[PDB]
Amino acid sequence: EEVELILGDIILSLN
Amino acid sequence: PKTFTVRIVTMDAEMEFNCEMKWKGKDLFDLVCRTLGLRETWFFGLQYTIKDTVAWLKMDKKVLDHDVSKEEPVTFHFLAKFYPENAEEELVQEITQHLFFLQVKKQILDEKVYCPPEASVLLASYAVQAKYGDYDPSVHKRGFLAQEELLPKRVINLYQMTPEMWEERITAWYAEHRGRARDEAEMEYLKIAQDLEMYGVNYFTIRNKKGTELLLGVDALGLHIYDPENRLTPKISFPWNEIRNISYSDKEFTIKPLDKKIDVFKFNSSKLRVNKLILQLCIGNHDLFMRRRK
Repeated sequence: EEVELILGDIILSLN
Repeated sequence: PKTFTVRIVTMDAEMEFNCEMKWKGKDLFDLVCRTLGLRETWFFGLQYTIKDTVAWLKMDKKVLDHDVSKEEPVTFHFLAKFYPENAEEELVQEITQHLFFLQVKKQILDEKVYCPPEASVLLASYAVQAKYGDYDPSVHKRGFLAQEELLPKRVINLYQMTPEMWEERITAWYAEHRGRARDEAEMEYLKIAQDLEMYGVNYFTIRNKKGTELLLGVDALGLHIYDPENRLTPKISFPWNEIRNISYSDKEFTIKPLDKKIDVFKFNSSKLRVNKLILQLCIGNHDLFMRRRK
């Protein structure tokens, strides 16, 4: 039910 | 002066607070929500417009660090930033339903959300039922809705009728709503409105890698690609549970589907202020999406 925003320029990992 | 005055505008009313000089977004927001009796806070945000692009108060940044017009009083609008997939099940509190009702009604009246003529009349009737209580020909005589903003200009102009021809239509439906309280009438409005095609959709002008101008649609269900001339039906959809990731760099977005055989979709968006709003909306709608199903 969660997300993780990350620099490299950003990547949005969706689960 | 240990505080500055903040003016909060809801669809219902305006009120004022003393914001501490070093209060962050969450501080002001939590105060506005307690005051309203609103516990379903995930739907809402505090909004202000600068250079015609909408911005939302970031929870963990100081209110005065935001580039909001600081001409007293500092003003924000309390508005739904997210919409539920089903209003009748997710909007528990009456205050939540009522705020949603007013924001959506405004959208339909200002023609930001398309509405067909017959549903527009039915929508108006529940709004009338919500405002006046039960119909009473003694109290509500012919012309009692003459000064009321009930229908979108489009529907009015579509088939030229006098206000008293529209009053008859809205009144006829109105009479059959007898027995429905405000909260009931307002939820019936939402149940119709939420099945409208443009409901809950955030639109943004984009371009594909070939330079074709397009509309990015962000809503409770996922990401969507529209033709600029057709906001009703998206040509491509990416449901939230079918996206592996969303990447961003130098005004280029890259949507990576979960299906490893589906090619990525790239697009361009020129404004940095809009790109972070898009990313925000993505994170939020995805979170609410996955929670309804956890």
